[PDB]
Amino acid sequence: ATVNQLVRKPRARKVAKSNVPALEACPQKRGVCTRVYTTTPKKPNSALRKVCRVRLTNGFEVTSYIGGEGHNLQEHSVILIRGGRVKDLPGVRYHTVRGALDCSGVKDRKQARSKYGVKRP
Amino acid sequence: IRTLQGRVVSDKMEKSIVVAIERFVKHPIYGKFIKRTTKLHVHDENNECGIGDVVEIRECRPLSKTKSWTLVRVVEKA
Amino acid sequence: LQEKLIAVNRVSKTVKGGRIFSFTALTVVGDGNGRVGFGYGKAREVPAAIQKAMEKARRNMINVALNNGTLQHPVKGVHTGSRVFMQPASEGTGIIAGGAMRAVLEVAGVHNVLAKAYGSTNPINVVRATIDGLENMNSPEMVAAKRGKSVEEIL
Amino acid sequence: AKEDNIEMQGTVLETLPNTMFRVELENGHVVTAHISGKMRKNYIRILTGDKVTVELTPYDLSKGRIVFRS
Amino acid sequence: SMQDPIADMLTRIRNGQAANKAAVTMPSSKLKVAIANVLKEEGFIEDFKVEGDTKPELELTLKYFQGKAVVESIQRVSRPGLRIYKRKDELPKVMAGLGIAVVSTSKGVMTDRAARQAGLGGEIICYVA
Amino acid sequence: ARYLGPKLKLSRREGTDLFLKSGVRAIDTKCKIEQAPGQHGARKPRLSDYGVQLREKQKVRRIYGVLERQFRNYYKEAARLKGNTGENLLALLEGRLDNVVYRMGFGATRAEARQLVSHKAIMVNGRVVNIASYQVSPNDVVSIREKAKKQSRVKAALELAEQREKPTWLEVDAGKMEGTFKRKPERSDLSADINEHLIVELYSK
RNA sequence: UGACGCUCAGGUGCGAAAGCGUGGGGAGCAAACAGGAUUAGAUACCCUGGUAGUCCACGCCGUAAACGAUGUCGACUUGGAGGU
RNA sequence: CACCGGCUAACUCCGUGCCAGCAGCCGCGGUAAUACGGAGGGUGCAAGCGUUAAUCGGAAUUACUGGGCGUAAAGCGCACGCAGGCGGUUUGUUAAGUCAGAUGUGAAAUCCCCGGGCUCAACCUGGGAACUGCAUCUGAUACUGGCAAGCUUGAGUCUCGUAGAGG
RNA sequence: GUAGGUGGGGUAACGGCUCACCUAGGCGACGAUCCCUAGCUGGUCUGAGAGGAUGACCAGCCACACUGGAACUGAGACACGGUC
Ligand SMILES: NC(=O)OC[C@@H](O)C[C@H](NC(=O)[C@H]1NCCC[C@H]1O)C(=O)N[C@@H](Cc1c[nH]cn1)C(=O)N[C@H](C(=O)O)[C@H](O)c1c[nH]c(Cl)n1
Ligand SMILES: [K+]
Ligand SMILES: [K+]
Ligand SMILES: [K+]
Ligand SMILES: [K+]
Ligand SMILES: [K+]
Ligand SMILES: [K+]
Ligand SMILES: [K+]
Ligand SMILES: [K+]
Ligand SMILES: [K+]
Ligand SMILES: [K+]
Ligand SMILES: [K+]
Ligand SMILES: [Mg+2]
Ligand SMILES: [Mg+2]
Ligand SMILES: [Mg+2]
Ligand SMILES: [Mg+2]
Ligand SMILES: [Mg+2]
Ligand SMILES: [Mg+2]
Ligand SMILES: [Mg+2]
Ligand SMILES: [Mg+2]
Ligand SMILES: [Mg+2]
Ligand SMILES: [Mg+2]
Ligand SMILES: [Mg+2]
Ligand SMILES: [Mg+2]
Ligand SMILES: [Mg+2]
Ligand SMILES: [Mg+2]
Ligand SMILES: [Mg+2]
Ligand SMILES: [Mg+2]
Ligand SMILES: [Mg+2]
Ligand SMILES: [Mg+2]
Ligand SMILES: [Mg+2]
Ligand SMILES: [Mg+2]
Ligand SMILES: [Mg+2]
Ligand SMILES: [Mg+2]
Ligand SMILES: [Mg+2]
Ligand SMILES: [Mg+2]
Ligand SMILES: [Mg+2]
Repeated sequence: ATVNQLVRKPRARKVAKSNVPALEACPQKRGVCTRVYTTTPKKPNSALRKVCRVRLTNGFEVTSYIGGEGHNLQEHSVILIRGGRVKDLPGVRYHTVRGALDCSGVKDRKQARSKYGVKRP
Repeated sequence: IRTLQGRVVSDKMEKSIVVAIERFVKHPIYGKFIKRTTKLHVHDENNECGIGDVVEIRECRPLSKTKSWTLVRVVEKA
Repeated sequence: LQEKLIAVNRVSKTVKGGRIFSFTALTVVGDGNGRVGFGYGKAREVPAAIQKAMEKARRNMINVALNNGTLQHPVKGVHTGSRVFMQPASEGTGIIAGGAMRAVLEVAGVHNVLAKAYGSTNPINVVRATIDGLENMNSPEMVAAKRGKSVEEIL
Repeated sequence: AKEDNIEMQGTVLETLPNTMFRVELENGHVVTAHISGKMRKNYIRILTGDKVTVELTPYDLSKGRIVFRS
Repeated sequence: SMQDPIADMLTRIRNGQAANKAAVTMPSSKLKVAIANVLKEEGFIEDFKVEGDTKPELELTLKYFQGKAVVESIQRVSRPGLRIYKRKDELPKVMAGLGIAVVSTSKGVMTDRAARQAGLGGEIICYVA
Repeated sequence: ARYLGPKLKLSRREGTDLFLKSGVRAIDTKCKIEQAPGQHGARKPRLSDYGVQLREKQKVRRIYGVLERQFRNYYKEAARLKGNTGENLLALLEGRLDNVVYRMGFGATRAEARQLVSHKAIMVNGRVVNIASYQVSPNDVVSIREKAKKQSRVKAALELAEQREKPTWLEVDAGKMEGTFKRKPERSDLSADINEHLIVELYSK
């Protein structure tokens, strides 16, 4: 681009969107579980991964990953979601926070307890 | 004392002219010297100035909605 | 001489049987007082690849005019897609360089430098660009020589 | 230490893309099952009509893993 | 069309040095001669001469040192599409003051060093190194 | 806010005597200094350039007894101060009262010196200072309080410091139990084992 | 003659073939289509026919791998062999 | 408190067997998993430590500094041409751009420097520096612009002739 | 009332501020008008710098006071804890 072309039309910066739009620049959002189910991951991996469809306070219906071994969530459970993509699940851009609101901590966890909402034994 | 020099671009108003004051400013980002134009409505009591004339003007009190500049002299006739 | 391994890469050629794997080795060597050279060795094993690189590096050493453990002036080096920039620094700055450039500058005996690597940061091409940078650098004395002046008149 | 599965027999009612299957189980519920990794690795083919063991989860009774074909 | 005679002169020096030419010749001008005088006295060229009257022509005798060309680099800085001016305090040092910048001041064309000591800024014509 | 764990584990990980014991007894007699701590410590893996930088930083921190936040602040100050950042960093650390108290030979270790300071037993220019990180300046007189002059550990610590290489930038009096921080130590006065430029590079990441 | 120049957003025009409108023309060729084959099928390739179209006038369309996949103008920088 | 496959400082055993699960990316898990879960050991931080969100950085990945366009994304199908950008050479003149000096202003705080005060530090504070700017006045006149007069090398006109599936 | 003029009125004060009459202007690709978003600044965060992002606290300026109008009193308001 010539100097004179930049004067006529400056360098336009790219408008980089959020990877986590349903949070609306909040560190967490509360929501109600509309469905709680399992989903098979993308090709290279295999599992039945625990997920829930969550209706957030701001009205965004999103899918959230339920980390850790075992969970107590059902339809109409009230949960807190954070940001966090799960690579091998299409569309899963949010994690459920364990040990917050209706979502229990993981049973018998001893390492990374703070990530799974588990009190010190 | 304080005057601008510019060129008459209209004379169609009674006792009033539009005067274009050309400025040569370095562009803030790119550094190229650009031509910028300030247009001023100017009071011309006698209706002496025609289009194309170069005129010296000075700032005065408000004379109309848009006029706050008055003719000092015609520098060059067109 | 100081010697430094930069990168070891496993490369592969397909044959009718399958794939013949082999190892490459980018090394640099220098006295830590202006002299530096790089070598690139290939072998079926890593230790042989290194030793080949070291031997090539020892015989392909350039000269650089350093100004008390730093550069004479800002220098730009290019090779392939690698574009490097280096400039002199004050004492105690340290080597502010990235990866391959640091190895070169370390063994060459540049203690204080500010560097950046633009474009491709492929170690092979970065090392060349760096050494291309340092060889094209000019002392006051050689600038004075070509211009037919004293050091005082130039500076 | 992991939670336990529910094994159940069923017939493959149709094959789907990429080793996915509808399987009508003993209890009469149709689950969308997928092939196990061990069966994929060892190349055990599954077809419409084949009798399959299906590991189900209590977290989802519309999904399963085919672990055996008889 | 021809819109930068100075860039042209610099290109002739640059191209001439790359082709190991003994001399380069071009249409003369007062400004070209002024720059030529700076190049000569700093010792980037050997000599210069103007010949002609109606259509004068500037010849420059290029220097070589141990085979290699003395003009390592020569860059047009201020140009018609983007003029560059500098105050005395922001005059550029080329190659940490091993090169020169040719500066048009109100006391004539000179090096950035001479412009600093005179205490003048001006238009940055070219870098030479 | 202090490291209260085993000392020789730290020395073993750095692979050098960090002087965290009194030095009445040799470090090899109390631990396997050559061997890194733990199960997989007999192994000596090849350490990365980052790992060399880190282990240099952690060596200096562990000698003086400074946690990361406070050490990072010492670095920022050294970068700010004019002259060589690396030399400035080591000067600041040497300035610390706990260090100065140790180098004069009032505490047997820097941890014993830190306790003396913390327990209001040290005066700088006649005034009680109980801050280990207090920067001592040239011509300051560090002293033991009259209550703390009877402490048997202080008598013992002086005898140990007689064995060690005497700081030229200090001037202690054993009978008085006071010393003058004459000047700031030069880079030459400190030990050559420290490669401070690695710390400068580490923080320049 | 005496700098009258270079480039050019917007603008304006030109712009293969197919195509469109109106009126002519229509040998050969030939989308569609009709029949004959081939084949597992053959909505094709192959065969025999064959309409639009291809041609002309006037108007419209404004696109092509509209390619040197290389914007226009000016200056400078070793050679060799050809063509016109 | 987090972490210990690589990036990235820190490795073993047992359990599990592409399951359960991990994951920022690359990836790990299909029986001897330093990557999952637990344990021992280790590393990093420490009254905090992680996670998430958000901004800049790294990103020369909108490139003024500082990028590209034959084939990677990128030359309008081609021309003419208004606005606009740019303008061969000489003299004089002007002093708009530009340069120099000075004056006024650019609140304090903040940032930075040298000090001072709270036991230290954060913090508070004295003085300075800085506020890269704007305006005015006085100068400079090489370069760019204006104006005036030129010049012929750019660009055109004329004379004569030539080739061509140009229309 | 749009732009200017003239005259009258109006204001603490200049002024289409308002009115009558006259003239037909005024603004706009140097982006008017329209739509969306937004209090501005000193600064703050980031960055080697140039930039980018930002404007919470502190300080300067502005605007608002349930919503929409309006004035009154007063040196000052079209008035957070005044009036209609
Ligand atoms: N029909 C079906 O579903 O499958 C059968 C198909 O695979 C036959 C095969 N066809 C071809 O290659 C085509 N090539 C293009 C021209 C037409 C045709 O020929 C073929 O082998 N042909 C023979 C002739 C033939 C047709 N049916 C039975 N036999 C043939 O001579 N093919 C030639 C070749 O393969 O080089 C060539 O294509 C050709 C010459 N003349 C004709 Cl006709 N075809
Ligand atoms: K996998
Ligand atoms: K420093
Ligand atoms: K034009
Ligand atoms: K026909
Ligand atoms: K650029
Ligand atoms: K001039
Ligand atoms: K009005
Ligand atoms: K009026
Ligand atoms: K700002
Ligand atoms: K309101
Ligand atoms: K009053
Ligand atoms: Mg106004
Ligand atoms: Mg703390
Ligand atoms: Mg053109
Ligand atoms: Mg046609
Ligand atoms: Mg027709
Ligand atoms: Mg036919
Ligand atoms: Mg046919
Ligand atoms: Mg196209
Ligand atoms: Mg194209
Ligand atoms: Mg195992
Ligand atoms: Mg950037
Ligand atoms: Mg690019
Ligand atoms: Mg392609
Ligand atoms: Mg392409
Ligand atoms: Mg083209
Ligand atoms: Mg000119
Ligand atoms: Mg001026
Ligand atoms: Mg201020
Ligand atoms: Mg002139
Ligand atoms: Mg708002
Ligand atoms: Mg940057
Ligand atoms: Mg009043
Ligand atoms: Mg108000
Ligand atoms: Mg009130
Ligand atoms: Mg109230």
